[PDB]
Parts: sequence; structure tokens; C-alpha cells
Amino acid sequence: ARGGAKVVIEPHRHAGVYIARGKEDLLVTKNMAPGESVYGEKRISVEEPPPTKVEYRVWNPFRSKLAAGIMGGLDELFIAPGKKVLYLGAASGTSVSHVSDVVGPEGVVYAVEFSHRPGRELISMAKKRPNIIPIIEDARHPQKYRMLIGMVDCVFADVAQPDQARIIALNSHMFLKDQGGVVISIKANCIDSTVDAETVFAREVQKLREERIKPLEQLTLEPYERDHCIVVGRYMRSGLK
Amino acid sequence: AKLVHDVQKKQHRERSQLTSRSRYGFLEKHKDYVKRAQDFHRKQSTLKVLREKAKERNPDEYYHAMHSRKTDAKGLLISSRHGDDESLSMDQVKLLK
Amino acid sequence: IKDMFSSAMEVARFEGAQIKTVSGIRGEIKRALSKPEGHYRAAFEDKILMSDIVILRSW
Amino acid sequence: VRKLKHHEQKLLKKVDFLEWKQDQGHRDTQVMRTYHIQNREDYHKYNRICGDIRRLANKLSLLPPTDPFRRKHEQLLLDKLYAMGVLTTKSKISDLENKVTVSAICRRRLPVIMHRLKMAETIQDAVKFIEQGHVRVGPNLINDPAYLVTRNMEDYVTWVDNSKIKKTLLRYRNQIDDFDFS
Amino acid sequence: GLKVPKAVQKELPFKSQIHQMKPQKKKTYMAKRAVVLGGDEKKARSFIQKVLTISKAKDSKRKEQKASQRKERLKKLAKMEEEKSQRDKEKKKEYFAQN
Amino acid sequence: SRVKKRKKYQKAQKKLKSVRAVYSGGQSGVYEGEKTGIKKGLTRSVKFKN
Amino acid sequence: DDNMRREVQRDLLLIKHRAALDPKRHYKKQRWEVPERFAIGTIIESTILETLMGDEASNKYFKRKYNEIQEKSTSGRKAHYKKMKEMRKKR
Amino acid sequence: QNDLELQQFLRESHLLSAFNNIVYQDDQVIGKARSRTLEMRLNRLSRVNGHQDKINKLEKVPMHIRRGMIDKHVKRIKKYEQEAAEGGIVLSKVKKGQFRKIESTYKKDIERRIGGSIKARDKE
Amino acid sequence: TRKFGLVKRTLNTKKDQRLKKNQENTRNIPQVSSALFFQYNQAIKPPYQVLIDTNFINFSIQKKVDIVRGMMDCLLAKCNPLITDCVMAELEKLGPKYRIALKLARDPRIKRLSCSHKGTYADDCLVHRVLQHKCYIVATNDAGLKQRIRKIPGIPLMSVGGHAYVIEKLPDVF
RNA sequence: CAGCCGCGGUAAUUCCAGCUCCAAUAGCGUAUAUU
Ligand SMILES: [Zn+2]
Repeated sequence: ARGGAKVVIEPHRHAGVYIARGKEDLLVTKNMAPGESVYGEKRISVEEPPPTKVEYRVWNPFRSKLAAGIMGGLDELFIAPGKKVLYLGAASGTSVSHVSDVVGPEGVVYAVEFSHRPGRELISMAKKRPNIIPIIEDARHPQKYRMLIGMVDCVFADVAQPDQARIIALNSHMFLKDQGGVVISIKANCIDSTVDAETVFAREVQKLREERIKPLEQLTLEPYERDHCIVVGRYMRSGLK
Repeated sequence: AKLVHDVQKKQHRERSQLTSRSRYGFLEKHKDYVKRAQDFHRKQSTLKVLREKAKERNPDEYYHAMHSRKTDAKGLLISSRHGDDESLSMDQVKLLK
Repeated sequence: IKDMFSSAMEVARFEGAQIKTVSGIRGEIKRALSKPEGHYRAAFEDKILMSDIVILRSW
Repeated sequence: VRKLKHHEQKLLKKVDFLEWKQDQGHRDTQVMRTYHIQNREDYHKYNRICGDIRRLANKLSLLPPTDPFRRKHEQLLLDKLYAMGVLTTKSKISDLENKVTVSAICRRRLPVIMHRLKMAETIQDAVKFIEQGHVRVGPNLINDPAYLVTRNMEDYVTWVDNSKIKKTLLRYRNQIDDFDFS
Repeated sequence: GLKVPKAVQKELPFKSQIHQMKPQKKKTYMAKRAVVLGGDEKKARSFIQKVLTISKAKDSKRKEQKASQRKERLKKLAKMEEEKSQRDKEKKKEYFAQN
Repeated sequence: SRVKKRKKYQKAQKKLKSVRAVYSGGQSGVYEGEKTGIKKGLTRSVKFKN
Repeated sequence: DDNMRREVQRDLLLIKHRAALDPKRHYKKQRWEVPERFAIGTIIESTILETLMGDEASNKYFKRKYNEIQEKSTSGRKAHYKKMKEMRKKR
Repeated sequence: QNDLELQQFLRESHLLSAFNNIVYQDDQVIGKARSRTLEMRLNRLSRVNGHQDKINKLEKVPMHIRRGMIDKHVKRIKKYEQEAAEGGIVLSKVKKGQFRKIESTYKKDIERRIGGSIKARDKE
Repeated sequence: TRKFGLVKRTLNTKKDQRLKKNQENTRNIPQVSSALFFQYNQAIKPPYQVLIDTNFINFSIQKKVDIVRGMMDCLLAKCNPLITDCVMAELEKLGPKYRIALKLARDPRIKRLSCSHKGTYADDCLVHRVLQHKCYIVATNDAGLKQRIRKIPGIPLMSVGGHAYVIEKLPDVF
């Protein structure tokens, strides 16, 4: 895949995601702000009828755990066009841009980041992408931005902390709708470096079950990542049974 | 091979057609004969089925496709090469020319 | 079949014998042809080929 | 009727407006759909005839097995039904209870006979061709679809002369002779 | 190929009749009319034909190799089935002696 | 015997890649893509049952 | 449109049959069919057919493999039959 | 005991008594007696090598219908035993779980519907 | 003009949606665990986590083997014994003949483990835990559950045999 | 079922190239007894 190479862009099974077919397949998203690259990724220009230029961006699975999961074969991605997503652990916003591309103009991405210096980049990106709201605040205390966030459709959590289960529970009990989706990226080394990764994943899944999130499906992100897991689950406030 | 020497399992090589008989071609063996005989038996079986069907045909059968299909003077079915028509109207012909 | 024998007397002693083809097709010597002398008629279980060789096993 | 809720179904387990136990699974409607039976009472007349056959077979069975009366009457019944065409075989006595069905009689009706004779592509086509006056059984024209064909009478089920169907098939084979009227 | 005699073809039933086209002797107007490009289009036609030929040959090769593999491992599983059946036959008689 | 254990380990290491996805380190060159393709109908996520 | 599929249909064949483009590159088993909706794009940092015909080593490989397939296809057929029957007529 | 027709006549003496209202021979016996005696003989032959579940399977009956039939039959059996105990009359011994065979059993053909005993209590 | 072959409209039991039987009318291949070699579970290491089944406790009491002490002697490493809600519910359903087993299960060295499934079936619950995560060791003496755990690769099995516990399919125990 | 045996040939012939695969390894099998 080089410059000037032709590809055929067709829809993925997931809504808002596309595949560029060629000698090598690519996962792509439709660019909200055409003509710019967030982190120097390859971009694909499609002329569509006067013809107006439409541009797509390549989603790197080594750079984004969500792309690694989609390529590894998740069944249910709750992130969809038009939906409200609460992104926890926004960082510079590389995967946040792709989440914004997936949810599209009608969607809203509440991107919560604690550190101020990646928060500057997140705020600057939010100008070109109007559906991203930067929340420069600790995700461990959701009561601070309760005036800012209301009733999201999905919660994605990419934060790597030992208490991420309590963080996810505290945000889901306030902002997540019932029968909503929770997509969690788990790093066993960041959670507990002593015990093995299978033990870490099992304990985190059990903690979600205690906090009333029902795990639907389980995935390990190889060969893109080592000892990284994605848990997709449903917030059943009524009852898991 | 529990109790067989590897000298017991030597390869016995195949013999060829005689040079005086080389005009007739390759010397068949059982492997060639089986292919020839199987081909003949398959052909004869389907020919027997066709003969039986031709014998047991009912003269009084009627199909709606008899209005479409045609039979030539020899008594065989006419199958159109291009038809799925063949004739062009004068309006089409004028534009094409 | 030709070249097996040299005369109809030689054929007539061996009439009724098993013969076979290098292919493996089995047959029987049936009668001696009048002309030419060494030739004979044989019946096999299948059609044989002009590339075939007919063999008769004796001791 | 809308779909019952869970608490309603428990109080209304027996409720069904479309399937009743007296309908017997709509077996009659199934058989008439299979063999294009137009009259509504034909299945039940056939069923009464099948019931007579099965009642007589049951009585012959309750007779002792080494009874010349029983053996003679069972062979008489098997031969008569086989000659009509209701029974495909004469081998077993038990076919007089197992293989006597309404469908067995309905397979001897004229449109089913024509469809098996390849005269018509469907039984419904055969029905229409019968009512339209194309079919004769011997010299006699039959415009009744309910007419039952015997094994002997199969050999004279043919197209009527001067039939457009007969002219069409002869014209297809290029064997139409207008002296014969086709 | 199979050669059906023309008498049988003449007497075959309507469903069972054989469709056999004749060659055409005369050039039709559409045959004369048809335009065939050259140069780069001819080279593209050559390229596509070679690519499709290689694709079909490769698919056939892979199917034949898979067929050989499944035949061998089916034979192995047949042997395993016989030995397991014999063991279960022995075990049933050994049980029923106790019961 | 050491050489045969070595070649057995190489064979098993080649076979494990066909059995399942194996971490081989992160990408070093630029992202060329998926050299074997992307399937949208196949799901490899192990699903929780009750 | 129909015209769009007509003008790009070879590009959509070289992707359907991409497993027969490089002897060293092998793909996962995908029975790819042309979708009802698609688009043709260009990567920002000449169609696939033109690039592949511009590559000369690939053309040499395609020609060699095609000739081998031709040998396999024509062996044992009518030409063999006629040569075998001519050997009998010659003497 | 090795003799056959004597043991058969003893076993089927109740059916012949019930339905002949002797004609014990197979070339003379007709009707329901013939049908039920053939069924008894065939069931007895099939019992030893047939799995009991596939051999004896009751006719499907609704719960309240079958429970009422069993209750009325048990009332009949208990009444019969009570009179045969008051007027001191010796009766054949019957097993603890199984029902007692009586004339109502043989005439009504109740054994097909309610079975010889209660399989649930027999299992427990 | 009238059509030919006129028939009375009736209920088509094959194709009518109002009837119940007609009213009734992606591929998932799970990934192989990265904890596993071809049959060897390499991620597992002490302290092990042992899912206990009810009959394991009963045979432990019959053979007078301490649970935590016996597991530590069997494995020569520290262990965490886990009793699920369905296992404790099965012990409670066992009745008043098993209150000793109930109390020895209530022992605080055994850590409880919550269940979010309907019913109380320890066999399917433990097998589902096993098929999800490869970090557990299944302690049981049930023949069927033993066969299921033996069919699942990478899962150690503990049993009560003779005087002490015996381990199976754990290469580390020498 | 099997096949070191073929038709010539023993300086005679270069052939399923020495048929392929598996496991332990200075060790590795069999028989019988026994937990
Ligand atoms: Zn449980």
C-alpha cells in the first residue's frame, strides 16, 4: 500500500467502519474533517457525485486497541453512527478521532482526559471535529463533570489503572443508559503485575459482574498487543441472571 | 512395517512396449485398462437409460413449452445459439447501420 | 492373434487354453485360422488393443 | 387475535380459533390441496369408504387365522382393491388397514392419472383440461374431474381428437397429418 | 464425449430431449458489426485471461490436495473406530458378567 | 539428541502460528495493512455462557 | 451504475482473484463477491491492472505459469490422438 | 412347566372367561378373545429381550382422567379385597406395589391406560 | 368469464402465519487461548486457584484430609480455594445430614466466588468458568465432570485418592 | 491373502534417489508377575 494505489471501499459488518480492498486490506473510517491527518496515517480520497471529494482514514490496529479488537473479530461493537459514547482515557485522541468518525455528525463523544498537555491536543482536535467534547477531568471522580455529561449510549474505557473496574462502575452508574454497552480494554501488567494475565482478566470480569455489567464477549489482541484484552458487555441494571 | 525388511519392499519397475511394436504406441497395463473400461461402462449405462426413456415415452404428453420449442425436418430439437430475439426490426437496423 | 504359433497343428494342440493380455484381460484360444497358418481366433472378456501383447503361460 | 401476554396465556391455554380437535389437523384440507379436490364432501365420502374397508379388515382379522372363509375373503378384497388401483401391491394382508387412505383413492382420480401419464404438467392443469373438453376415456368424453380410473381403464385415457392440445403436440413433433383431422 | 444415437434423440421424451446447437455457416450482420479494440485493450484481455486461468488451476490443485488428505485421515479414523468398537464390545460383556 | 530437540522446537513454533495468533512484537516499518485480508463475517471472540 | 461496473470490472476481478497474483503471497479463504455498494479510492501519503501490466517480472511469471497450464491441459487430447494415429499410417 | 398349551391356558384363563360369555383352542377362538390373547402372548415373548420402557408404554391419557380412573379402580380392588376378607375367602397373593387383577380389569382393558403399578412410586 | 378449476378457500395449515407452528418460523469460531502451548498451559503459576466441587469436600471429610493443608501438600505451593454460590447452594440442598460439610465449607480460608446464573448446577458453572479462563484448577471426584475437564485442554484436575489429594495435568507438580 | 521369487542380465543394474513419518536417545525393546 503506497501513494496513488487504487482500493475498493466497501462497508464492514459494523456500521460506520469500512474495508479498503486491494493487495492488502485496510480498516478505514470516514473522515469528519477531510484534508487533515491526526497522527500521520494514510488517507484515501474518493470522488463521489458536481463531484465532491470524500476522504477516508486508515485505522491502525497497532496504534488503537479498538481497531485491534475489530480486526481480531469482535461480535458486537456498541459504538455506532448517531450514538453517544463516553470515552474514558482519551489521551491525545488518536482513537478518539476514529470513534468520532464512526459515530458521525449526529453522534457525540465525551472524551475524558486527566493530563493537561494531551488535553491541549484534544481541545485543538475538538475544533475540527465538532462532535468531540473534551472533559479535562479525573475519571475517578465522575461527580465533577455531571453537569457536562448526560446519558450516554455507550461507555468505552481505555484507561490503564488498578481500579478501572471502580472507575467504569462509577461512570456507568451515572451516565450509562440501561441495556447500554461497555467496551473495556484491559492491560494485565497495569492492573496486577504479580499474577498471570488470565487471572487478571477473570478478576476484572467478576468485578464487572459485581457492579452489574454482564460480559457478553471476550477477546485477546494478538498479534497487535501482548496480554491485552477487550471485554464487551451490557449494563443490565435490572439483573444479570 | 513391523516385521518387514526394507529390501522386501523394493520397487519393481514397469516394462515398456517392444521396439518392433513401437508403431502401435504405449503398452497398456491394468491401470490404463481400468480407465478405459470404466469410461465404456459409464457411457453404456447412460445410453441404456436414454434408450429406456425413448422406449417408455408417452405420445400423448403435453407441455406448454411445446409452443416455444421447434423440431427440424430431421426430427431433432432446434436449439438457438443466441436465443435465451434473433430478428431485428427495421427501426433497430436503421440505428445500427 | 498372430506370431504365437507357426502352424494350425500347433494351434490345435493348444486350443482351449487360457491366455491373457499384459493389460490383464483374460481369454481363450478358440480355433485355428486356415490362412495364414500360425494365426488363431481367441475370445476375451473385453475389447483389447493393437498395442496389447497376448501371453500363454506354460512350464 | 393479538399475541397473548404471558399472564394471559396461562389463563387461556386451551384457546385456539383456527385449530380445533374436531378438525383432526385439517387433514381433509391438506388432501384436497394435494390432489385439487373441488367438492368439500369428497374427502368424507372417500373416508367412509375407507372406513368400510378397515372395518371389514378388522372383522376378518378377528376371525381365526386358519379359516378358509377368512383367507378367501382377504384375497378377494386385496384383488378387488388392487384391480381398482387403490392398493399398489397384493403381498400383505396388513395393507388393508395400513395402506388404505383417502389419498390412495384420490390418486386414482382422472387429473392425478393424467399428471402421472405426463398429459398435464400439474393436477390443476389436468383439471382445467378435463373441464374444457379435451379428455376421453375410450370413445367417451369425460368432463368430470372426480371420475375414478381403474388400472385397466388407464390404457384408454387419451386426448380427444380435434383437440388443440393434440394438434400442438403433433405439430411440435412435426408429425401432424391433417387427413387424420389431427 | 458421449454420442447419443439420433434415433434415440428423435424418440426421447420432452423433458429428456437433448439441446445440441449447430455451428453457424454464414456471417451475421452483428458478427460483422462487432467492434474489437486493440493495443492496450488487447493486452488487458490477455492479462485477465492468464490471471483467471492461473486462479482456476490453483483452486483445482488445492481441492485435489485437500481430497487426498481427507481420504488418508478418513482411513485413519476408520481404523480408530474399529478398535474403539472392539474395546466397547469387550467392556459390555465384562460389565454384564458383574450384573 | 540435542539437534532433534532443536528441530522439534522449530516445527512446534511454526505450527503454533497456524494454531492461533502469536505475538511477534509490534510493527516497525510503516503500516502496509493486512497481508492476508480482513474478514467481516468471522468472529473470534470467546463468548460468555450464562 | 452499470457503466461504472463495466469500466471498473477488471479492477474488481484482480481483487477477487488476488491469490493468483504473487506466488509468495497467500490469503485467507474468502469467497469475495462484488458488493451492491462500493467506491474506488486513491491512497494519499493508475489502476491495479495497469500497474500489474507495467510490472515486467510479474508478466514473466504469468506467462510461464500459463504455458505450464497449457501443457497440462493439452496433454492427452486431440493432438495426441492424431499423432498416435498418424504413427500407424506412416509405416 | 415345560409344557406350553397348559401354561398358556392357565395364563389366559381370565381373558377366555371374560370374553367367551370352552373355546380355548387357537383354531376355534374368535373376536376380542383372539385379539387380546395374541397380544398377551406377543407381549410375553417380547418382555425378556425387549427394554421395558419400549415394551410397556401406556396409552396417553390426561392427568385428571387417569388419576380418576386409577382412584376408581383402586376403590374397586379395595372393596373386593374387603368383602373377600370379611367373608373369609382365600385370594392369590399379589406384590406390594402392583395392582390386583380383577374381572373389571380384564373387561375394561384398564391395564393399557393405568399400567400394572405406579412407576414413580416403584422407582422411589 | 369464470376461471377454471375453482376451489373453496380453506385454511392452509402449511403457510398460514396465524398458526403457531408457522408463527415460529455471523460465524463464531473461538480463539485458542494464548495461555496455552499445544496442550501445556504455561501462564498458570502459584498461587493456584482451585474451584472446589461439593463431592470433593465430602470425600475430603471422609478421608480426613484438610482442604487448605491437603491442597498445599498436593501442590507444594500456596493455593486459594474457591467455592461458588452454586456449590454452596448444593451443599445446603444436601440437607441436615451434611451440616459438617457445610461448616467446613464455611471455613474462612475458603474464599467465596459469586455466581450470576439461574439455578444451582455446579457442573455447568465450573465448566463455563474453565472454558472462559485458564487460570483455574478443578477439584472434583465426579466421573462425568472429570471427563469434561479432561476433554478441556490446559486445565489441572485435583481429586481425593487414598490418603491425600492427587493432581493431574499439571506438569509443575513433581 | 500377500509380493527379497518378474524376462533378460551379477560388471549385471543406478532403480518408490536409501519410500515416508513418529518417539526415546548411550541407551532402548519383549515376556511373566505384581499396585
Ligand atoms: Zn455457579
